[PDB]
Amino acid sequence: ENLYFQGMRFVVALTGASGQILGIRLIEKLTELGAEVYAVASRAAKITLKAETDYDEGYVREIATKYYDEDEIAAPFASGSFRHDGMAVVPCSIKTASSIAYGIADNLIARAADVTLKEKRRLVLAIREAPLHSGHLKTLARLAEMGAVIFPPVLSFYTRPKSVDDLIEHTVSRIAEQLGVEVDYRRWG
Amino acid sequence: ENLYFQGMRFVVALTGASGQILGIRLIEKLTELGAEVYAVASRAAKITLKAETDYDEGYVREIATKYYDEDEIAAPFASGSFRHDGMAVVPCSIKTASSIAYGIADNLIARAADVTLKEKRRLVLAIREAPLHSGHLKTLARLAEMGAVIFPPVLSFYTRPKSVDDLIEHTVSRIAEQLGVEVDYRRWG
Amino acid sequence: ENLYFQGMRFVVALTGASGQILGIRLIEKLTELGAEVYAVASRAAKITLKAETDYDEGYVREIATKYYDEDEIAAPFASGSFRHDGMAVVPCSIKTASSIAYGIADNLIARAADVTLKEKRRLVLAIREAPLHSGHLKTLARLAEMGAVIFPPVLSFYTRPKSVDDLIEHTVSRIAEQLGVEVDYRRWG
Amino acid sequence: ENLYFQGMRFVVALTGASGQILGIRLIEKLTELGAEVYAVASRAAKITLKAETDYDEGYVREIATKYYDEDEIAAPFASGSFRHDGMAVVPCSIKTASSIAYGIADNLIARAADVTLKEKRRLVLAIREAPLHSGHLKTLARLAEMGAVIFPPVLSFYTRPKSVDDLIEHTVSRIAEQLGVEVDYRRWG
Amino acid sequence: ENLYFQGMRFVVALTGASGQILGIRLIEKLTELGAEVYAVASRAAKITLKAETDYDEGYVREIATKYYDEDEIAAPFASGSFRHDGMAVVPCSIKTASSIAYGIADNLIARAADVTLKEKRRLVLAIREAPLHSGHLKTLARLAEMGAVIFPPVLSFYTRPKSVDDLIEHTVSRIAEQLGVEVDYRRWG
Amino acid sequence: ENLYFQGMRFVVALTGASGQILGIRLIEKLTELGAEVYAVASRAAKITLKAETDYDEGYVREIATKYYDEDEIAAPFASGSFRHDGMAVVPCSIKTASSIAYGIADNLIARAADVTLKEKRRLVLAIREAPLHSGHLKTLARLAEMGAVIFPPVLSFYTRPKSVDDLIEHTVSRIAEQLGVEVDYRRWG
Amino acid sequence: ENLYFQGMRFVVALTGASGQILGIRLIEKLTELGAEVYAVASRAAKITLKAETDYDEGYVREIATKYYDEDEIAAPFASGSFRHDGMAVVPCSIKTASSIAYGIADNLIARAADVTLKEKRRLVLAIREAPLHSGHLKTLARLAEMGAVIFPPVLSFYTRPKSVDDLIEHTVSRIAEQLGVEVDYRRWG
Amino acid sequence: ENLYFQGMRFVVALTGASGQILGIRLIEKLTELGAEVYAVASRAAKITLKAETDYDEGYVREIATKYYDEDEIAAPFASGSFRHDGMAVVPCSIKTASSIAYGIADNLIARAADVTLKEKRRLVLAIREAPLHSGHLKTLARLAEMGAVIFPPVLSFYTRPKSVDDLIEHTVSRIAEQLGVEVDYRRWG
Amino acid sequence: ENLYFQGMRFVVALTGASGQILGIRLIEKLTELGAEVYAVASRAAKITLKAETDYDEGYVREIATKYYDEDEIAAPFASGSFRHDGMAVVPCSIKTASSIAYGIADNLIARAADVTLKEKRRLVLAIREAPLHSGHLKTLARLAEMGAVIFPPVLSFYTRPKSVDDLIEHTVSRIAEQLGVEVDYRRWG
Ligand SMILES: Cc1cc2nc3c(=O)[nH]c(=O)nc-3n(C[C@H](O)[C@H](O)[C@H](O)COP(=O)(O)O)c2cc1C
Ligand SMILES: Cc1cc2nc3c(=O)[nH]c(=O)nc-3n(C[C@H](O)[C@H](O)[C@H](O)COP(=O)(O)O)c2cc1C
Ligand SMILES: Cc1cc2nc3c(=O)[nH]c(=O)nc-3n(C[C@H](O)[C@H](O)[C@H](O)COP(=O)(O)O)c2cc1C
Ligand SMILES: Cc1cc2nc3c(=O)[nH]c(=O)nc-3n(C[C@H](O)[C@H](O)[C@H](O)COP(=O)(O)O)c2cc1C
Ligand SMILES: Cc1cc2nc3c(=O)[nH]c(=O)nc-3n(C[C@H](O)[C@H](O)[C@H](O)COP(=O)(O)O)c2cc1C
Ligand SMILES: Cc1cc2nc3c(=O)[nH]c(=O)nc-3n(C[C@H](O)[C@H](O)[C@H](O)COP(=O)(O)O)c2cc1C
Ligand SMILES: Cc1cc2nc3c(=O)[nH]c(=O)nc-3n(C[C@H](O)[C@H](O)[C@H](O)COP(=O)(O)O)c2cc1C
Ligand SMILES: Cc1cc2nc3c(=O)[nH]c(=O)nc-3n(C[C@H](O)[C@H](O)[C@H](O)COP(=O)(O)O)c2cc1C
Ligand SMILES: Cc1cc2nc3c(=O)[nH]c(=O)nc-3n(C[C@H](O)[C@H](O)[C@H](O)COP(=O)(O)O)c2cc1C
Repeated sequence: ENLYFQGMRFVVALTGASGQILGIRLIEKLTELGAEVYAVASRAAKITLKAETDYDEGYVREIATKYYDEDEIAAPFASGSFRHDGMAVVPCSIKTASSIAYGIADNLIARAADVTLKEKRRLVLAIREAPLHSGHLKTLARLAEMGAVIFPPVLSFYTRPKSVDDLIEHTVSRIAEQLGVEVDYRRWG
Repeated sequence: ENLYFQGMRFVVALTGASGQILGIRLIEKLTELGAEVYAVASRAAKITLKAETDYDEGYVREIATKYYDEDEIAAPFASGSFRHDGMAVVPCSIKTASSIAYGIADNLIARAADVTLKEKRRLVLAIREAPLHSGHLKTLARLAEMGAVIFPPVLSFYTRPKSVDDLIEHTVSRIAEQLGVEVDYRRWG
Repeated sequence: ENLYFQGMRFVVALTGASGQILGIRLIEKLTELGAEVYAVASRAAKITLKAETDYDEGYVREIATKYYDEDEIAAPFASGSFRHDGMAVVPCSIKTASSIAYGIADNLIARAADVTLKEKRRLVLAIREAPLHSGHLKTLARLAEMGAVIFPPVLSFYTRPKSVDDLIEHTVSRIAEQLGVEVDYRRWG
Repeated sequence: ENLYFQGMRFVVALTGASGQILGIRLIEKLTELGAEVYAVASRAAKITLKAETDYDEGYVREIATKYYDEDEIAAPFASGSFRHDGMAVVPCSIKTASSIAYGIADNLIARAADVTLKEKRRLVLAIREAPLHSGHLKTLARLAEMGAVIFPPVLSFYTRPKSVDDLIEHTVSRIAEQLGVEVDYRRWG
Repeated sequence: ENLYFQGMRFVVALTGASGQILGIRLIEKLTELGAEVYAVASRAAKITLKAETDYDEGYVREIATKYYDEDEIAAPFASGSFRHDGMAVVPCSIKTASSIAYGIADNLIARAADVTLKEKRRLVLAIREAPLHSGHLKTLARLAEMGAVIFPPVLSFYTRPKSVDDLIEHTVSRIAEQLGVEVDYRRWG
Repeated sequence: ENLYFQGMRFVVALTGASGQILGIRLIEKLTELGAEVYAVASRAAKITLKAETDYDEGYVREIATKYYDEDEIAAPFASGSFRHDGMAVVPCSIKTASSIAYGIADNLIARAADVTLKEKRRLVLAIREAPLHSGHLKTLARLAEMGAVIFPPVLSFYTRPKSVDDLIEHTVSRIAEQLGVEVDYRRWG
Repeated sequence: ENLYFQGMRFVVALTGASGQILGIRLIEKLTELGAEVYAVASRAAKITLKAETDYDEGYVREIATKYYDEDEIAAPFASGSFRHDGMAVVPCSIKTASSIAYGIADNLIARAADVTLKEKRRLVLAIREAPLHSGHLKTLARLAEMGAVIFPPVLSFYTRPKSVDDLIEHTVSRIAEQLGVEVDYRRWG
Repeated sequence: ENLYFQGMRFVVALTGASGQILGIRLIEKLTELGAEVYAVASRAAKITLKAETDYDEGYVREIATKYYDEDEIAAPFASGSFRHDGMAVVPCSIKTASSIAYGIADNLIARAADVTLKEKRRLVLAIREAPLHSGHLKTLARLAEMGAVIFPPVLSFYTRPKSVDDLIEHTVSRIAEQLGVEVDYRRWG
Repeated sequence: ENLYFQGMRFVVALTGASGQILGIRLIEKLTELGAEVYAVASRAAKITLKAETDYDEGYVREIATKYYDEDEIAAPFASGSFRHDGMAVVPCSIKTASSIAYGIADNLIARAADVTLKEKRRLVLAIREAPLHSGHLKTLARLAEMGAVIFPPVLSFYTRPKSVDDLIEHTVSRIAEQLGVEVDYRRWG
């Protein structure tokens, strides 16, 4: 659609929080619109996928432009000299959000996110946990100060959703807008 | 069920964030289990109810034990000497979360929440906004330091939800647990 | 007495905290001593007056030099170019203290207090709440840093009070001293 | 009444702030309701008692379950291994509040309060001073962060008090509620 | 004894700090008193056990109600919806204390502790290191702000210990009291 | 041994925390190795010595090179112009740690420690308390920022201790190493 | 001279820092100019006077308008209701500066200074210590935020001093100017 | 040269940042001068060595006095009781710098560095990343507060370098000076 | 005396604060004891020398080992690779203290001091100003955190000084001790 003309490419990482379908649908949306997606899924994300979905273990690799596991710490986007247009961690665990906040860049996901931030590229973190305690909130404040977009994947009813897929589509569209993507979807305005 | 034997009573306030159904279902759940619910809905919550639901304007007053509008600043739970077992603001707007954080206690909802906090009673805030920027996060950190439970009403898939109502039931059950209620529902453990 | 020779004039505002009699008696004291008092009472202060006293709704307007309601946001002392010798908010609610602290200057009382502070004139806040939680205390610290006098209207027994009016007289005299007024009363020294 | 069935026991300490009668009446109230009270009065509290009351120097020892002077630094509740249900310092001087805040635990009162806090037992401080300056407020914020209840013994008029004893009864009842005591008294609700 | 009547269950985790015997004895104590103990031992804790004790590698699994290794990140208490009465990390390394403080929830121990904290359940950390430098102290302050009990397992002589086992019994009893357990042992009061 | 050749001299102070034997054994160790020890014991330390040991009240004075009581505020090491090689407070109460942190230098122990710090000499504080709450931790952070060594006297099992004296020897040796003393003892390396 | 016409009265306290002559000369200067001086000397100040001067122990009492010892905690200026024009602590120890900063108001000097500050009267602290470490500096910053004048009694040579008394006269004159006194002395302008 | 006479021994760790040659040359320099070097290389450092050099995988083990892999968490210098003269992490990744800062001491390198810091031994971190964002800078500030030397391995031209090896020699010499080594090299003075 | 055997060399800088004689006497003392002194005097220090002394404009250059003016920004000790044993700024103006604190290293004095600090060499700042306001105190706190010794050149009377030169000798001796110099002088101990 409107992402191949400028030839966009995004990093999308899935981590071990509930909501694997959100990252899968975001990858599907971005590639449909003509962007390249470099995808990574952590070991805990693969465990969560099995726990809460019926997706095949290879589906993310199949729909991505290029696929990396989390120990591929020499992947191209582990260096700031590799150009890309934004990274999303969807869904984002506390563990990965915190690893990014504090620089515990011990796998490809945290390192790629740190590289995204240091180069002042867009980073969107769909951080799923509730409640959030004071330590979580201090971590999210630090991430916001570092430039990350903090996007709790909250329930939203103002678009009159009728199915689970309706909720997923709204949240995925909203996350895509944080990457600079001008997605078409049902807005309040 | 297990809330009339100790004769629990809770304050539940609805504010002008998306997710009116979450507060309505929480009231329905708490009263079914035998607790008294003193309910309040802000003017913006009434506007949101009309925008995103088909509920009658009088439904919350009908299902509550006692109902107050937001300008009833002399309601019983506006004083710390009135005993109750916890307050939930569901859904909670940034405006009401921030008013509580900083003491702008200019209506019954913010005052009742401030009274809840100063008496070290339980306060649960189902704060719905995304993204959250650094000012939001500093406000939520302040609320957490004041003792509030910060509960973004996030999408949750580990209970294999099949309908919108499934998601609402999970989130409402989880919020109820933050009030000390031992609700029966589908848990990960 | 000793306030007309220099022709003092003070702003006294009553807000919706318990202790309306403290502000009424402060106005009575300041005018007896020959100062002009520009008075304002909030809507919640009028409600509290009815709840806890037998005072007529017009008494404050009757005893003041000039009277304003809280929506008179163009009153003379809403601008820093109007000269006066100090403002007291007695009693002061958390809502009004916090509105001043954080600049939510949405009525005449909060704006007049902000104007008092920015011009480095004396502002005394008789803040009545107990307990005070950590958010309250951070707000009061901010007000103190901005230059306000923080005067919780505490019980005081060292003057051997024999009636409620004895306690009111001590506290009102002490608040008056924070305005620079050399009131005559029973001191420890 | 409702404190012997669970066999409650509280520590009540009186310090050298005005309002000795508040601590005396709190001890009287707690023992009437069937709790044990372990009482301590500082040397400055004994001086204040003589200055502002006609109480005998031995009255607190007479009404307490067990009495300690402030240099009894080996009293049972100086160790966290001694069980009790809460401590109140009523009235609480700036000196004792600050000693607790900063760990200057140089007498039984400050040590017992520090032990109360480190064991996450309830501590209520009826801190009497006005004005409070920025150093006081930073100290009270620290105490609140450590878990203490900060209860300035403010004038309260919403129960229509007709005598000094009416004010004392309200404030003492409210302080008792901060210890978890379900006292019977005239409430706003 | 007094923990089966309410059917208590606790999480006890052992990490790679010196003092493995403290966690083993805590498990033994809690189960003797009739509580269920869900135990976890990290890989470094197993190494320390071999270095400083003669315990069999399977003893903790034998005495626990249910046993998990640290990579069992889908254990029941990894979700806040699983009910339990408190978690203790005994002994607690700097690595695990810090992982909890900052949200590096990369194994079952840190995740279970984070879940304990976000649900405002009791968490006791028997943090063993000396000296503690300024970074350690900032971490422990953050944990305390998040609600954890910070229990350095210090030498204690006021119970006149005559053997190493006497010291272990005192410290284990004191840690148990931080879980709300009313253990019987030799107290100063 | 290796402390008389450079003619070392240390200040060792005992305060009213449990673990008097730790300070006694540290004095014995330092003098055996040929250093001079200027010792001080607070009044609360003398009370603790009687409570938890069978030591004579004069033993510390007997084993020290020179002995001072805590009110000897003009002792030589109360001035920075007196040269010495380090001070240890063993055991160190919260009261004395906090007095040093905040400058409440009201006896010889706190003043000597403040003089040690301002001259950038070594100060080691064997701070014994558990739990430590957030106020304690903020105090210890301040002390660490001022340059003090923070040494909670924790249980240590990696040297396979078989008696209480084994634990004391390890902890005393470790504290001695913080003074720059190259003590001979059983190390992990 | 120019202090009796408005009938000034000051509190001057001497504490146990070197420079007793500075406080003695300040008292002499203020009374010569016609002000009343209420003087207090701590026990450590009396010890320092004997150590570094030949002054009689009764001289300060002789030259003061009224004299108090430090345990006269009921002196008139221990209450904010007693009027005076400023307090100076000259010389000021770290112990007394810190006691004021943190509210350890355990003698007349610290309490009178706290009362001076809470009433927004002038307080000048001639704080003598060198070096000042980071804890000292944080304390002095807190005092400055509370409104105190921080006056290290530094050597000054721009008035070409020829004797010790010349230095004392300059420093005492400069301290007097911080009390609002328009002393006549040799200025740079 | 001048490091065997006092028999120095250093820990040198290589982590997965660019600049493996800097750590290799530092080891070569320290051993040439007669010090013992205990070396450790992380898994990511071994990957970087292969990516950017032609060094054999066994070279670091060959030139070191003793060699450890990063999972040897029981190596001698993992305990503070093992004596050494300083540790350098050269080059130092953000991941390892941050792990040290925040106490995520999950391998030998981070633990050895934490042990170095808690014993107030010298730690030099040759932290290589650019840009550094605000989270990195807050981490480096924390490390500096903990006592670490923060040494970005910057280009330096004032010694007129003519080859890459000239730059390496300057930077390695400068890092060696931070360990207290008096290396001979071309200085500006 | 005891500074040539190890061949000490110090940087001594004079800035435009009163007390030029303190720096002159420090240079004289250090060279008498056999150290080399590299001296620098700012333009404002030369102006102050003329204003308050009769010293020739060339005296500092005459007594120094090597002399530099403040614009000699390429002097040897402007680089960290030049070895020296400590720097003193005596007397130190607010301008130069603040320039060092905040890195405004725009002349040789501020740069040499910054180089001293970054190499963790000793820096002593004889900061002369009174009063010190909150901005000064925040600056001095920052300098202390950076490792500088903060030495206000305060009047000291405990050595019974009889002349101005007696005071200078005490203060200069004390400053010399902060450089690690074991000067012989009249001490309290
Ligand atoms: C079924 C399941 C669901 C989980 N959901 C969350 C979650 O929603 N949020 C979270 O912070 N952690 C969650 N966790 C725990 C994380 O998976 C765990 O912290 C893991 O170490 C994260 O690692 P990663 O960020 O590298 O994928 C979940 C674990 C499981 C087994
Ligand atoms: C349809 C609709 C949906 C809204 N949803 C949110 C929301 O989800 N979160 C939020 O902070 N504000 C939301 N707002 C804006 C708030 O209603 C607005 O800030 C209002 O002043 C809140 O007032 P209240 O907290 O007193 O109800 C919404 C407004 C409308 C009209
Ligand atoms: C009878 C009554 C007494 C009240 N007392 C207090 C009080 O003492 N302190 C307080 O913060 N709020 C008190 N409130 C709540 C305030 O009136 C409420 O926050 C209001 O919005 C304050 O608005 P105002 O500051 O503009 O007058 C009271 C309310 C009522 C009805
Ligand atoms: C008559 C009298 C009343 C006092 N009232 C107060 C007070 O209300 N608040 C306060 O902080 N100090 C007050 N003080 C001063 C304290 O008694 C003084 O700070 C004392 O050291 C407190 O010690 P304590 O806390 O150990 O009892 C009063 C003193 C006197 C003589
Ligand atoms: C014998 C031995 C004893 C140890 N003792 C401690 C200790 O007391 N405190 C600490 O923080 N680390 C200690 N460590 C290091 C930790 O085991 C190391 O940081 C490890 O990564 C902790 O991981 P864990 O918390 O997941 O068990 C010790 C290591 C060994 C081999
Ligand atoms: C038997 C006994 C043991 C004590 N143990 C401790 C302790 O371990 N830690 C502590 O902070 N205070 C302890 N205290 C309380 C202190 O002794 C008390 O705070 C005292 O004022 C400390 O004063 P000092 O530091 O001047 O010796 C103990 C008191 C007693 C009677
Ligand atoms: C001769 C002598 C001189 C002293 N000089 C100082 C000093 O200059 N600054 C300081 O902080 N303490 C000094 N002290 C220590 C204080 O006197 C000690 O901290 C005392 O407790 C202060 O108590 P005060 O403030 O109540 O007088 C000195 C002590 C002595 C014996
Ligand atoms: C070729 C290569 C070069 C790297 N360079 C750096 C670097 O210069 N700085 C950095 O922080 N991370 C760098 N990384 C990423 C780290 O290796 C990664 O964060 C790793 O987890 C660090 O682990 P370690 O500190 O345990 O060695 C690099 C990775 C690769 C593959
Ligand atoms: C006679 C005289 C004395 C001065 N004394 C001081 C002083 O004691 N403290 C201070 O901060 N500034 C003092 N100043 C002002 C400084 O000289 C001025 O801030 C100057 O810019 C400092 O520059 P420098 O640090 O590079 O020498 C004095 C100025 C003059 C003319």
